Amino acid sequence: YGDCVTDSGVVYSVGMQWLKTQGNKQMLCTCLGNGVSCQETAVTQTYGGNSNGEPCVLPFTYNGRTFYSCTTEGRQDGHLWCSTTSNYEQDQKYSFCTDHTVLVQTRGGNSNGALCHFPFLYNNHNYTDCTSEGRRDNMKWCGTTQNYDADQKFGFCPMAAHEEICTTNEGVMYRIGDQWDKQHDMGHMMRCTCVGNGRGEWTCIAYSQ
Ligand SMILES: *[C@@H]1O[C@H](CO)[C@@H](O)[C@H](O)[C@H]1NC(C)=O
Repeated sequence: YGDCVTDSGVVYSVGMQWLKTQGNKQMLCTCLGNGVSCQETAVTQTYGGNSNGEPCVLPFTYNGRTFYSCTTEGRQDGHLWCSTTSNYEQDQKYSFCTDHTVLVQTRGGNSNGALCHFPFLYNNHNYTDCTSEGRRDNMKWCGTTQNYDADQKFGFCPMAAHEEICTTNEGVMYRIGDQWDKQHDMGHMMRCTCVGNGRGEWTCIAYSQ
């Protein structure tokens, strides 16, 4: 009885959830505190729209905000929808959603990539979406348990592909396609490119001496 420990050695608190991939299927794993339980995840059905059924692209940005699942935002009739690109302004295609399943995989923080738990409780308030509250930074984060005040387990919410970020070792933030360069006498030179791939990924080229 206690927190879960994956085969890989990763550690999840009781009541946390994460995503595991078994074969061609995506599983939703929960820590029972008695063990674990994984269940196939549902794929949100898309229909109609100007995409004509094109699958969601999550997260995506609309109206200068980031959405981690379908929304009724901007709809008068309360339909659920999702853009079919990470950037709904540049491009402008969307489609309708049948269900409102919400799975937000975090990165960084102290929750080993658990899902956002909604709602989570911070400063005695229940949040049904990621937030920047308490952050001078303005990065979006979610509680990975139902109560942050008590548990204090958090993660960083995703960013639309086009808005992804790579952070330098010293901490500076770069966007996709940006290049980071370090020069050490030319004897050693290294250039890195911010690819992101959801994981703030760098791909680098270096020479030796
Ligand atoms: C937050 O949600 C939890 C769910 O268990 C509930 O117990 C609590 O009353 C809620 N607090 C607020 C601010 O509504």
